[PDB]
Amino acid sequence: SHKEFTKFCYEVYNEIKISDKEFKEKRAALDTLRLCLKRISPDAELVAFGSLESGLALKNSDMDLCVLMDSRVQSDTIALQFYEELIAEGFEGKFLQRARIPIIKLTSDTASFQCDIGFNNRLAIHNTLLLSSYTKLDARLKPMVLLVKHWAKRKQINSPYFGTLSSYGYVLMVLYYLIHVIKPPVFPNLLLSPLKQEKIVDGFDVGFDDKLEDIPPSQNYSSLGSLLHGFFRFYAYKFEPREKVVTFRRPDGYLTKQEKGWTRYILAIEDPFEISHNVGRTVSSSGLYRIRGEFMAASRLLNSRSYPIPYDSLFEEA
Ligand SMILES: Nc1ncnc2c1ncn2[C@@H]1O[C@H](COP(=O)(O)OP(=O)(O)OP(=O)(O)O)C[C@H]1O
Ligand SMILES: [Mg+2]
Repeated sequence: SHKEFTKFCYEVYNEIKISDKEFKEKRAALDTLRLCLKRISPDAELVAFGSLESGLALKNSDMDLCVLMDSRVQSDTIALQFYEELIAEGFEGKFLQRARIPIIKLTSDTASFQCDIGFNNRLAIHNTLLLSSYTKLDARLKPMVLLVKHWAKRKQINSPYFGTLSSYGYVLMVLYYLIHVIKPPVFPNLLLSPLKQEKIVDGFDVGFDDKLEDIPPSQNYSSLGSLLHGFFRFYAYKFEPREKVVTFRRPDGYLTKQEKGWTRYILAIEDPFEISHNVGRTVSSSGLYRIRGEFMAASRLLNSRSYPIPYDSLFEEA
């Protein structure tokens, strides 16, 4: 059904997606950051990943960048040189190193410009390649993702530091639903494709079928509204968070926490490429309770027999 909800979903979609204005400003910011990188290292290369790159950006979007360079170069050395140029060129931020990983976090621009810079973070590039490819495979993914991220933020269930889930996690929960749950599938599993060639980067297989022009279109013709209602329905009522693991490495999407050795693991989502990383590791016990509760409320709302049926409340701050 869901005809007026679809129309509603597209209306909200258009108000929340990054404007061309902002996209173009972010892209100018990246060009500026590249010239600073040139000035101190000619061979190093500054790449974008996540939201802006994959086209899943809300308004007021943060920026995820990665410096690529020769692995035989010490990454802290050029990281500090790059940091020193950024201060000098007028950006404000922090230089930190977590374990062996040097990071630059920019916060302003002498209001707020917010942008992270990783060094040789080759795996994030691939994570974004996968999601970029899926975005190009079916036009319904992008608005679906943006609405789910919008909903998660309004429900205070999108805070990794406070026991809930990252946006990337929610994206994977969407993809997982569209690949291994909905029937017919909205997408195939590009990682398990017969056509997939292996590609090892930093010890993980990041290969997937990227011959995108060869794939038959989805045989699922559900409106954006049905998909969304399906998605909320599945995580509210059907998915089992204590036993099961969100995965992209099984043909049938079945994976138990025990096989994986994942008895923190209150919510378990196996990264598609870094399969040793639980994307939902930040999820606390109280976090998960609020996440499920919101999933259920979303379902209850979209079932509602009332008139007027208040779809707006889907995005009211909980
Ligand atoms: N929890 C995580 N574990 C491993 N990698 C992550 C995690 N969160 C983010 N990343 C990496 O950074 C990329 C996107 O990060 P993130 O900002 O959470 O999502 P997003 O697409 O930017 O949504 P936003 O609009 O930024 O909230 C994807 C992945 O390579
Ligand atoms: Mg981001």
